[PDB]
Amino acid sequence: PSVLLIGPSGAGKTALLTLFERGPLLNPDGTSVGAADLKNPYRKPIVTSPVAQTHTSQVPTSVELAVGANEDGTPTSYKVDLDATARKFLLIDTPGHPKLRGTTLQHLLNPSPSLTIIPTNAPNKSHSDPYKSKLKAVIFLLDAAALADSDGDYLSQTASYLYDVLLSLQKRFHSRKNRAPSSIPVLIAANKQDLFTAVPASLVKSRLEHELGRIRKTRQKGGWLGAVGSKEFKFEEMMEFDMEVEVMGGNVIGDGPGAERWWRWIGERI
Amino acid sequence: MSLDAFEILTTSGVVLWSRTYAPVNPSVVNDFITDVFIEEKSAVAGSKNGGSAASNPPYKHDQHSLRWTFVKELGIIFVAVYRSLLHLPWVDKLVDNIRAIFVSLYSEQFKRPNTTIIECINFDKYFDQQLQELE
Ligand SMILES: Nc1nc2c(ncn2[C@@H]2O[C@H](COP(=O)(O)OP(=O)(O)OP(=O)(O)O)[C@@H](O)[C@H]2O)c(=O)[nH]1
Ligand SMILES: [Mg+2]
Repeated sequence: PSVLLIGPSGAGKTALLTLFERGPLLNPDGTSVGAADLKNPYRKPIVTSPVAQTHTSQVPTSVELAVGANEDGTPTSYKVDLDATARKFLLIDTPGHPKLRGTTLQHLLNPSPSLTIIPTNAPNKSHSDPYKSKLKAVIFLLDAAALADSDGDYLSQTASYLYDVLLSLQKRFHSRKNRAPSSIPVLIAANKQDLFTAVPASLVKSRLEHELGRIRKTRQKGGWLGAVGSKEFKFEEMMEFDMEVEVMGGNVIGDGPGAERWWRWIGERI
Repeated sequence: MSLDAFEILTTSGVVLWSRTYAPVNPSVVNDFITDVFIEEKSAVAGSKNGGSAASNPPYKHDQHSLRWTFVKELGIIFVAVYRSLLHLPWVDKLVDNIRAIFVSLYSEQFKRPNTTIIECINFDKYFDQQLQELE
């Protein structure tokens, strides 16, 4: 029951994580759902903000999360409290720093064998019951506000990382042997969407294909991500490898589309 | 007062507790953990010690890096923020012991594995008491 959060630093990777956990913890008006202190058995921790300040993640953090899907509800919102009547899953945030990206990808590349268990309190290479760490979905989070910048380093280095990310899963598909293939649907999420410069999802989809595809050409001259023979690279080519690739927007902070669209994507995939 | 911002952030990035007196660029601390903990060119775990570095360009320019504490078991880091080589040694006295209070009060909570949520809300009261004793 694991969904991997992936992306470069500043993407709001660690902060999106924070948003989903504190959702049920505060009512609309950002009230602490639990400031009636001194309820031993059940009282949820008080939270001061729906998302907290963060600095760059230096480690994967795996976090407890429950998706509600009251029937006809789709996945219900992440801000509804539950007490069970839910699919349960692990959202694992990951580091974005190029040095720390590598370990995560090793997980992506080996299919079933590794599975996806991180030895917490560190990286590799306290409540116990039959729990599992299955990998059914991966999320790639980018900054669609920073993507706008003419410096264009961001799209290039960002798309490059995505290239490997998508490439590894592609290698994972060719690792169905370890006879039990699983389809890994990928969400490309364009974050930082309350900002006015935030590049629209359709464009992020379009730019990425262009950047990714060129990288293959760039790398090919130097595997072929996507189609064996592509006039141009589309996300749709990735389907061949059982990879549902989706570009969806949202914002962790401020006014905008919200994170529910992402959240609705996640629940539909566990 | 008037020595900027104090932050208490986990190894994985979440900020358990923050006190900000001056607006501080996020990247300042962000640059800090990048070199101290991720690239690691000139740091050794300790209390009240060296607190110096310059990051190079894997991830940006960086200043030179406050004074700080690390709790490996809990994975929380304590940053008190200088003003570019302005100072008064109290933060040293402040920052290490101030982990000792924070650890004392909330050390139990890191044991829970599922969540990044440590509720330390009453802390600010203690913090003020401490700040005064160094004046
Ligand atoms: N305005 C705005 N800020 C955001 C949004 N999403 C994330 N942020 C901010 O971006 C800042 C940096 O993002 P982080 O989540 O802390 O860093 P990260 O995404 O974990 O990436 P790493 O550095 O690899 O750990 C945080 O201070 C967030 O508050 C957003 O949608 N809108
Ligand atoms: Mg982070």
